[PDB]
Amino acid sequence: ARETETANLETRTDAAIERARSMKSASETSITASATTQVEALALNDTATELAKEASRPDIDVQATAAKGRQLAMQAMKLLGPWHQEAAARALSGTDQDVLDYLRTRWKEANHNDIRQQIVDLSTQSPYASVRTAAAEALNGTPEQIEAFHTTGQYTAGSDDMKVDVARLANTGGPGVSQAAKTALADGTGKTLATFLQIGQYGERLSDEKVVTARLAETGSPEVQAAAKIALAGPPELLHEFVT
Amino acid sequence: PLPANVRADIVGYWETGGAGLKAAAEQALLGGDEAIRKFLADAPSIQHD
Amino acid sequence: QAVEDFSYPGAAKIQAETGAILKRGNGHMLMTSCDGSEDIQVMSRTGQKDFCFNVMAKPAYLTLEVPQAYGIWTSADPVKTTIKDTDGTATVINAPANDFTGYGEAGSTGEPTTLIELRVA
Amino acid sequence: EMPQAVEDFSYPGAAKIQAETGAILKRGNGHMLMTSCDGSEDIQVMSRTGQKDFCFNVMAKPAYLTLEVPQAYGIWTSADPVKTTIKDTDGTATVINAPANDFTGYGEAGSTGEPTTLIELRVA
Repeated sequence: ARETETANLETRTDAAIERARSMKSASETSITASATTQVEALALNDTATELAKEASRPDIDVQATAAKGRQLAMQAMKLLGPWHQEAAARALSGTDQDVLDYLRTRWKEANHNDIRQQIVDLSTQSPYASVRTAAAEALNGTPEQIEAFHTTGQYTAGSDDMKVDVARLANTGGPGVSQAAKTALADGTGKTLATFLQIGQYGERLSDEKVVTARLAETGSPEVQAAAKIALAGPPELLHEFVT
Repeated sequence: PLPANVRADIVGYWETGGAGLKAAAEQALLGGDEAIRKFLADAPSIQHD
Repeated sequence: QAVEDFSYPGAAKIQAETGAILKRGNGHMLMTSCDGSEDIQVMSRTGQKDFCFNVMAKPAYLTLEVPQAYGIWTSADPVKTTIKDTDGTATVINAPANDFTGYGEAGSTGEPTTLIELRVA
Repeated sequence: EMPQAVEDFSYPGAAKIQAETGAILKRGNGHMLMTSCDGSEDIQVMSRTGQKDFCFNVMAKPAYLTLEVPQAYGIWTSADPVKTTIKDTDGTATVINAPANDFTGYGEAGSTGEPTTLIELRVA
């Protein structure tokens, strides 16, 4: 009876490992594709900057610029958000002089509108009261103040709250999280603290979780065993759920 | 001659049409008046495809 | 009179400048800057955010007060810290050498506690 | 001036690997290669350092490669027994014999809890 139970457990587990194997690979593929798209979008903004300089350059050429500008607009409607999609469509539907104008000014306006967009988002979405309030104030100031908050002000405003959150993680998470939290805390830069709390700590818990699962996989009871091995074989989502 | 808003109508097709009409729309939108005339001439057949 | 009363020298100016206040100690702990000379470092959400102390000799202590404290850094020595809650109850936290620990706000209770006494082993 | 075309058994590209994955390699008999983990897994090593993990492929048996991987905690095997040498923080080395087609751990996630280092990976 005991041999039968063992044989049946091993058979089911092996099948689960192969399925878990497949899911992990599928997840990685989607992640890579997403990252690729973001890179192209960033590259597009750099291209736009160079085109904006040429068009307004006093000695302009002959529609040559508009041709490049139309290509820029076409890409904008695929890689960038609504602010650029609208500006791009309007430029593309017009004449060379409108593409002239698009490159010179509203490209920049579309970026500005997006930044103001997230200042608005911060005023209600941010976990930090100091950031929500300060964002609301920045929103009603000058264009320079709106962008300034996005670039540095939000990291300063929430600095006091972030330090507390990092300090908490330092004294409760596992070796990975604790190690990283202490580094971020010791530095003290608002951007450093934000990076850790926003994404850094998540990479660290996965590390801590794998160690816990790895142990159970070897020294735990039979069914626990099997479950732990499957969790290691599959996506991060399975690892997290298993440990919890 | 082309309609004053011919490019705007083509962008419309680009946004909502199928792969064929969309790709054809890009050529008209990126090129000049000749590219537009070619698109319009074929568009009735491209939508069918 | 040139008599030592064990009252922290310059405490009046510190209250005005850093926001921290100091009372009595055995004279072997000094408040200084945090710039490559760090020894015992205290972090709060009030005053000028943080400040460091230097140990001259052991044992040593200084009954300084720092409202809304949330954490401490230690180095080359264990540190015995007394904090107090908003209900007047005090507790003691023993911090290990060369490590970081938290208080109420960044501790297990989430309470906005006050630093009452900082003691050097 | 051109270098001599002599085989010194030093792992090719080891300098670039240290920069990219964080792992370092030295000498072996040339029948083990470092590769990607993408459906081609053979011997897999997991650690909490560098780029988290990486895979090796066996070209022929017997084979060995004296690679070094700090803070290792787990190994996967496939279609072969694996002999692994690890070392503690006190300089003492020990050998763990892992079964084929299974998963085992090291100190950190093993019986001792020690943050051991991978010293030698050997193919039966």
